[PDB]
Amino acid sequence: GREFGHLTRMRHVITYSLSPFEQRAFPHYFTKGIPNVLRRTRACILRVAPPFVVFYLVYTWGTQEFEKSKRKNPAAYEN
Amino acid sequence: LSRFLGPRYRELARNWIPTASMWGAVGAVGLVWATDWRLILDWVPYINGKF
Amino acid sequence: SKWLEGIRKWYYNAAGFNKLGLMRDDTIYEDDDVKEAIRRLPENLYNDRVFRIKRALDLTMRQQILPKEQWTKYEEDKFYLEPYLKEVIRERKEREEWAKK
Amino acid sequence: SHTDIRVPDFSDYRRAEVLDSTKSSKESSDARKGFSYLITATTTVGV
Amino acid sequence: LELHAPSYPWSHRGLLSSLDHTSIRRGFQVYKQVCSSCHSMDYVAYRHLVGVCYTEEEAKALAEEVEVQDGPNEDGEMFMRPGKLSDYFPKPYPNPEAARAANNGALPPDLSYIVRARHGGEDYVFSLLTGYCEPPTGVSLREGLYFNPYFPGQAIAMAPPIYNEVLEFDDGTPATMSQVAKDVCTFLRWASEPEHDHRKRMGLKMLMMMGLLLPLVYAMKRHKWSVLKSRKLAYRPP
Amino acid sequence: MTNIRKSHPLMKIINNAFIDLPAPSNISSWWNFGSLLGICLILQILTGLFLAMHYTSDTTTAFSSVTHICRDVNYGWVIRYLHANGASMFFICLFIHVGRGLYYGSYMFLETWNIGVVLLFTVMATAFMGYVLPWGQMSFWGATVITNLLSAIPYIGTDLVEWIWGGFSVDKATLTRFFAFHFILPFIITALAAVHLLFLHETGSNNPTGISSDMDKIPFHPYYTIKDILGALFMMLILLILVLFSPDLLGDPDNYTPANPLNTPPHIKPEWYFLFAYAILRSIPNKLGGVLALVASILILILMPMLHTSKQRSMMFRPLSQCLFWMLVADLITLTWIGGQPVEHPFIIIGQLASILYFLIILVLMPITSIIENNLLKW
Amino acid sequence: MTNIRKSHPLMKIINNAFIDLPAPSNISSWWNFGSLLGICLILQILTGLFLAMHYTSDTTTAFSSVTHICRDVNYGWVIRYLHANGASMFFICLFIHVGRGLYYGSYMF
Amino acid sequence: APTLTARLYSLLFRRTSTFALTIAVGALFFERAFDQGADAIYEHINQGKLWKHIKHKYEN
Amino acid sequence: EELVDPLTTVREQCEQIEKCIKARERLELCDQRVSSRSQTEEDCTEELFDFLHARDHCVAHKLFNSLK
Ligand code: HEC
Ligand code: HEM
Ligand code: HEM
Ligand code: HEM
Repeated sequence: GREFGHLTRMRHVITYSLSPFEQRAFPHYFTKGIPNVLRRTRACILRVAPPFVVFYLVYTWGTQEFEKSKRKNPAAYEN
Repeated sequence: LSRFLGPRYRELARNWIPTASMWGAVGAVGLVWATDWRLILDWVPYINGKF
Repeated sequence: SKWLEGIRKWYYNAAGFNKLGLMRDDTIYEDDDVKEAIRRLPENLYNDRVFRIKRALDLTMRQQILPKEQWTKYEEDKFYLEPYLKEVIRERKEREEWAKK
Repeated sequence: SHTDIRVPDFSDYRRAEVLDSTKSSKESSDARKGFSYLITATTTVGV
Repeated sequence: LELHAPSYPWSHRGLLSSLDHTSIRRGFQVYKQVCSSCHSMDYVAYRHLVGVCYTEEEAKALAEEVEVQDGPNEDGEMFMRPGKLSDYFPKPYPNPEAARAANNGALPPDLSYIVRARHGGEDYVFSLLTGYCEPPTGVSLREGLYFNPYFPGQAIAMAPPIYNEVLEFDDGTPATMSQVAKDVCTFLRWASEPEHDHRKRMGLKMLMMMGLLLPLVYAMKRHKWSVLKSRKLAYRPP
Repeated sequence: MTNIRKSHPLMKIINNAFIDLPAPSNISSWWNFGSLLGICLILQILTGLFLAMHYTSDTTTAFSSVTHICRDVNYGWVIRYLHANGASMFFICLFIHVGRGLYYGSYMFLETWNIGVVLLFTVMATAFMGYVLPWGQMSFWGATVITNLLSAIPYIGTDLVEWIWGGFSVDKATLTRFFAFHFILPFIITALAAVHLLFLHETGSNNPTGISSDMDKIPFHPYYTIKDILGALFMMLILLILVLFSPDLLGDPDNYTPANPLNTPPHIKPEWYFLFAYAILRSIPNKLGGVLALVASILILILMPMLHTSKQRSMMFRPLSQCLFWMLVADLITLTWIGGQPVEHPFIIIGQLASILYFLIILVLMPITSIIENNLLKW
Repeated sequence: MTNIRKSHPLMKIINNAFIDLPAPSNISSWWNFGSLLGICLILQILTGLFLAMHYTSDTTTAFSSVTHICRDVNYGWVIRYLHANGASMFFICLFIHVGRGLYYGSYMF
Repeated sequence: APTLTARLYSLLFRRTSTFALTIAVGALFFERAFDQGADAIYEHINQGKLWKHIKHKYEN
Repeated sequence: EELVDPLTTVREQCEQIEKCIKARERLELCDQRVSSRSQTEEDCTEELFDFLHARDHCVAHKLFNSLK
């Protein structure tokens, strides 16, 4: 079936690599990760957050409305 | 599924409608027999002797 | 139409495949028609597509992006696969229409 | 022409000892291998 | 409408905090001298006190202090025995119908899992025991019912069980209502979770081990993946 | 000579499945959960087995046997709460896996997706019966309500319900049935998972880009074995946090009282991983309509591959589709929250709107938005 | 086109196992027992499962539960004795299978 | 002048059998030391609350 | 000497607090309302609950220091 011998036809692509023992496992981990993490967060925040913000607003409103509904209504005891 | 909206498929259906109907009857008779429906088995002349 | 052109450009920028150096036809889902169209592509176009896809996969592996000036420009994006796919789909439609009769 | 291709610089990934191009790798092969295998051995001990 | 119990600063609410076994001993004294008359703890035996708040000889003395019905003898009729640490805490009533008859149709719940069976746990139990209050204007309680704002429905059939000097602690601690309530709630928390201290210790050990391992396995993964993450690919068409 | 790993039959299967399997190099951490699921399954068996060595499925001894496990058995509490929280972790990973499949268009693997839907149903049934096993108040009454749902089926509902119950209501017969079925089902789940991996390996795995990755494939072993080990370690960290610091966080206290057929608990709700479906069930006033909506809530995954109208597979390049997906996720969270909450004034209307929005997003909004994106990309 | 039986993965496995498996033309009835064993196994799994729907594993309720299966459960005695004698049939077939393996040199596998 | 890690690799980590023996001995000693240290930390946090801290007042 | 428990002291300490005081005065108003009528159905459970909530919150924050 699908085996490394025959998956696709590729030509004129050169890949240079390094031994794991010749390179650092965490090269520029913070100084490059933090800007990259910020970039990814900026890209994805406008797509992910708004639905959860709406959910939180709905949750707070529903909890407040339920708590108000459980509260006593003075107008029922005017007489 | 407009691929199947053709005259040939209309002819193809008519050729297989009697067969599908026959298999449906087998399923109907099988279900009544297996479950002992007795809503239908009461009508059956000899089977209605049971219950 | 100018507003349509503007919103199309905005969506092209929003769809971040250009940020990976890819072209529009690289992102197409490889169904049977797309597979046939790829198999009909001339050798140079096929090799360019394969390298672009491999580079995009390498970029996504490291969660990185291509430099700002290397992103595929919307106005210079070439729909290389579109004619071949159109022909393949036309042929499939013809075969299905014949089968309908 | 297969001769105008040059391996791109990996210096921004190379460990500190093997950074110098005029210094042999066999000098510090044991150190680097021992560091990585010490990480592996401590991991295996914890596991 | 219902009232939720406050979050009291229990000495075991800490992330790695254990129970006060002195409080457990005092709470057991409270249990055997106050609520044992009507409440039961079926799933707690005297042997469970050996390593918690009483030594083995003290646990044996506690067990021998209460008679327990034993199996049939040679004649075939049940008899009574001084009791042993293999026995569980005695049932105040034989069957739940007897308990309901003796408590105006209300069944005193079993206290083995009470802190684990009620929302709020020991907070709810402490607020209930010390929360008895005179019913507000407009509340009419049936005969044999008492107003406790924390009990659902605010009409509980349990008369206030604890008060000042209800029992005299062996430890000598002043027997204020709050002290008795705190000690009995700590004991009930122990009863619900007899593995509390061991669970906390294992949690500390596993936190240390995970803090040791996760960076190490992460470093191993980075070491393996460095080949791909440094990989430079070039395209050289003719 | 030859290589044993490549020639021996069992070694051939194992090598082609987990060692030399060509795997895409760009698959993110969202691809770990699959393996995580397997781990959970294995755990749910091992732990489960060591619970069956002491549990007795009798109404007079089930609760007492559970207390014996959590009171007397050496490290019995560890095993019991590992099981209880591992079920929740299993469903967390299941939900995340289905979300990954929806987001990255993994449902285009039709056979794999269908076997996954079957696995989801089987796991839900197993968890339901396992939760019935302790025979607490929550177990008994949740079983009562869920099984009584089947009575809404027309003309066979009562007979089917009484056949499953083994009597006139939930009783000792039902408890023993559920113990046997809960014991046996996870092995059927393992067989279905083997078939699932068989179907998946027929075409390989997908990737975040949604583009075929045959040009960039890596051996599964050296990279993804260690990556999945790290993922399993993180999952084990979360599970052990839940089992050693908040063992009763995801449970309900009312399940620590022995089952009382004559006294309902203050609130009757199922486990959290069912709440969303429960919420949908409560949106429809009609019983039969509610049951049909509950079934369709899971059967919609079957329709998902056919609803795909976009020219691109993954949502990685479809921002509007991403917004719809996150709206759907927030909607599912809303349904879970409401299923937790009682049936009162705001919760009823919010739940009805949430169910309507769920079905609308999955059925109507997503295909239309994909077509709009296709028109925006000029194809 | 292709053949679904010879192409579909599960169908491929089943076809190569029990449908198009090349088998010797002269294997006697002693080669039936193998399949019989499988049958027995499946039976023991089914029957036993239906015994697990009524059996409780407590010493105070084990013998009583077995008698409940034998007296009260509908056709419970059928299932119970099917299990009990199917274990014996399983072992008869197992012994005959091992004897067949010894006699015909099947242990060379 | 080989470093500490170079000495470790040359002596223990180079051969897989010696690697495994080092792992086993380290596992034994690490289990002992880690258990002792974790118990010390836990007992210090809960000082005066555990039974072992109050058992003396009741032992005979 | 009568073994005064800290609970009374702490409850009194809250009862002189803005939340405790305002809840108590609203409870007094509700009590007057209910008592004044003859067959009214309203109850002071809600306002009592507000007062007890505030007071017991303060007591939870204060009490355990005094307990041994
Ligand atoms: C006067 C006999 C009696 C005494 C003594 C007693 N209880 Fe109870 N208890 C009852 C009864 C009766 C109920 C249930 C009343 C009801 O449900 O209306 C109850 C209920 C409870 C509840 C709450 C149950 C629930 O459903 O909310 C707790 C907690 C409790 N008991 C614990 C204790 C503790 C702790 C003590 C010792 C301070 C104690 N009991 C002493 C009779 C007693
Ligand atoms: C996917 C697999 C499984 C899932 C999702 C699952 C789920 C559950 C759940 C949620 C409970 C409730 C526990 C509680 O609330 O206390 C439970 C109980 C139980 N399960 Fe399972 N389980 C699985 C596999 C197994 C297996 C394989 C066995 C036996 C071989 C088993 C035996 C038991 C037993 C004996 C109990 C009752 C003991 C107890 O409740 O503590 N489970 N299961
Ligand atoms: C017990 C339940 C399950 C187990 C043991 C399981 C196991 C796995 C494993 C090990 C993988 C490979 C790792 C990966 O690709 O992430 C996988 C992939 C996959 N699973 Fe599951 N899975 C389960 C449930 C499901 C469900 C509920 C669905 C869908 C509703 C599903 C659909 C898929 C799909 C489509 C893939 C391929 C993903 C891709 O290639 O992008 N599975 N499964
Ligand atoms: C190769 C498979 C099996 C064999 C050889 C086997 C054999 C036996 C035997 C000899 C007995 C004693 C019956 C008696 O003395 O009356 C028994 C009882 C029992 N078995 Fe099986 N069994 C098998 C599979 C299973 C399975 C898969 C289950 C459950 C899923 C199961 C559940 C039971 C139960 C509950 C009993 C006790 C009920 C009774 O004794 O009547 N067994 N089994």
